[PDB]
Amino acid sequence: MITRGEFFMIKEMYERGMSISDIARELGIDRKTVRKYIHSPNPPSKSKRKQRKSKLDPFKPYLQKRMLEDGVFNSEKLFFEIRQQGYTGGKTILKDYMKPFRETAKKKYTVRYETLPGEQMQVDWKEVGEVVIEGKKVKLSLFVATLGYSRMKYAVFTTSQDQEHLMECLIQSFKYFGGVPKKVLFDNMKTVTDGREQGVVKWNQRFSEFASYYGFIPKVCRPYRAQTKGKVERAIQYIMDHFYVGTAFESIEELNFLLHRWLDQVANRKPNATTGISPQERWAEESLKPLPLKDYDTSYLSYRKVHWDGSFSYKGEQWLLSAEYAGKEILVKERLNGDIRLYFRGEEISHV
Amino acid sequence: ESIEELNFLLHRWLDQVANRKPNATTGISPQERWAEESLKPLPLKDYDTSYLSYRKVHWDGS
Ligand SMILES: [Mg+2]
Repeated sequence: MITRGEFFMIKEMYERGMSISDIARELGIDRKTVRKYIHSPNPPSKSKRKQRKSKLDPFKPYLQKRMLEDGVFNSEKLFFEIRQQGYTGGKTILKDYMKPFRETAKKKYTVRYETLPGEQMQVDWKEVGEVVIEGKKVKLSLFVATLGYSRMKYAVFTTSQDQEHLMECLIQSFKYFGGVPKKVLFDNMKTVTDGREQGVVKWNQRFSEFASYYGFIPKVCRPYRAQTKGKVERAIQYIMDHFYVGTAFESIEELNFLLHRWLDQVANRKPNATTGISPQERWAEESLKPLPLKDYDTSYLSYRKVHWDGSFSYKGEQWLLSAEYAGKEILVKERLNGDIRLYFRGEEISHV
Repeated sequence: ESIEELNFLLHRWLDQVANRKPNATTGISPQERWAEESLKPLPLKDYDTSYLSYRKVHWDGS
């Protein structure tokens, strides 16, 4: 088992012409050993041995059954049990054998990553809570979109977290940043996925079409791990401890106006604590893909029938349609702003 | 402008016309008295002249 260096030295000194016996004398090795190593391929310094029997082998299946069906992980309890069965050794071997079965405590070290310019964006929601806006109880939610390289922040308040609202907020973010990223990171929302099909993710077909339309590649971090999108979560903490702490409002339009003004004043103006530069300069450094001229229409699409007289009803509303549109089927495109339009076989109805 | 160069020329001036400037009363350059003074040998090594300050490392390794 002469080590790498010893074997190299033996072979080299032997090939140099030095006599073998005095080589052995110099290196303090037996002459037979040195001579055998002369005609050897490479330094031998490794011995392979397979596993061997231990004391806790007969009890091992029983302990494994205890762990995997009774959920017992108390080394003292298992030791006391098996001691009656016949075991006589200490607990160290038991702990060593049982350690792999134990759950892996979550780490505390946190890797840091710096995405390339115009290469990544992050999105998330924040359930603000229930408020009485204009005498109406609604569930307010905050949508936050954080750029990855410039740390920009766009935000907007909404009353619902429907796929339509998500897509519209993404449109607003893309317009705000003057382009679309090459990658957009969400969490595992059903408006973007439909579960992990054996490790792989199954994208919602409509959302996949939307992404292919705007060209941005979706990504999802992982189940029950929000660290991977720390930028946007920390931006949420920033906004909810700086803007929505004492600000008072009565209309969501007013709140959104105040939020945009606040962002453009301080949030996207104050230099970041890590990049140490105003986010707008980095934004100017960003290179996002151009937006399409026509935005992906995100509006509720329903089919309704006009009554005999010509009175058409949608939600708690009523219209008066010409007699030619009575008893037929029409399309009611409801934009998220409340602009309802009526269509009949492509044509647009001048609804009264 | 560099204060280091100013101190370099200061050291030259001290060696030239400050430590070799005889006093009117004594009439002898102070260097001779310094030579005859008792300057016990210094330990030949310098006690560390580096700021010592503790810092906690965040769980980010920072
Ligand atoms: Mg979320």
